[PDB]
Amino acid sequence: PPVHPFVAPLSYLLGTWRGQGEGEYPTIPSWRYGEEIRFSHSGKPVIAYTQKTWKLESGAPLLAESGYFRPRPDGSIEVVIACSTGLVEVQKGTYNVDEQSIKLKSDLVGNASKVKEISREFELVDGKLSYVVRLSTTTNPLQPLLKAILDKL
Amino acid sequence: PPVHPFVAPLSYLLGTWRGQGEGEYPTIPSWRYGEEIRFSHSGKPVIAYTQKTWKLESGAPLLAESGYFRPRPDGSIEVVIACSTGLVEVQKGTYNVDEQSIKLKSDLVGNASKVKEISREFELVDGKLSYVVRLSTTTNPLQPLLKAILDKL
Repeated sequence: PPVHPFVAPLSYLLGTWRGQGEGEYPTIPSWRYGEEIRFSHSGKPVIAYTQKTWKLESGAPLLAESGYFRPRPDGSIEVVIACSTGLVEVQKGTYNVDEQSIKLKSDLVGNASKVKEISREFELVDGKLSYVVRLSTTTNPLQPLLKAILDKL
Repeated sequence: PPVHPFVAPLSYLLGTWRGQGEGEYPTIPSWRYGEEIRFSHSGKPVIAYTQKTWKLESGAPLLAESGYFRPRPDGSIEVVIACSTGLVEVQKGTYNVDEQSIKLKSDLVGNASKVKEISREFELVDGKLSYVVRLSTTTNPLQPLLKAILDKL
């Protein structure tokens, strides 16, 4: 199907991406992971998102998440994500065509009592997809949790 | 990877399913759809769920959803789902090994102001996957919305 007009400004996402990331948080010693993301569509004003992570040495699976990105022509966007850990997120924010960036903050995090907010920010940098995930908890204000850079396949 | 012990009681789900369903609700004239569901895993105590629907005549895409099922050996289960419409669900309930059934009700429905609760109930019937989705809204109590039967491929 053709790309819906509302998806076309984010057409640079469409495809599969692979790279690696790092996590760290005040309670949690640093760790690294491999990551794959696929963005796809079926002609609707929605981009399907699917993601998985693995251990770098072995390729052993770690976690997975999936959901849907819903951009609108005013530059607004909402994103819904379900995670293999048992959390859900409703993310809302904006995308910027000139910067090839997407900036999201949670309206809601479901099923995760200690986690309060999650933000997710993407940027295309020299054709690579970079992001930062930030997380707050009851006692820790919003701050970096995950960062990754992925090459387009 | 081997099937995790917590997933093994639900191993009958694993695979791809295709069939058809029907929707109806007091505000909403009946409609029909084709449906495909895949359940998969990667050796963790989680089953990945992915679903799509289409128009019966043409195969034109309708909607999609995806998420994760997390069964536990006490018979409890939680399910998280993100939908292409922009909703999320946290579903909790039980599974019954003798009946090959799964009964879920939402703890949370996110990003959908009029929708209050969703329940989802699955049953294996003569090797086919059947479900019923029920929905409440502010003014309509919980009642059937969707029902479908799918054959295992």
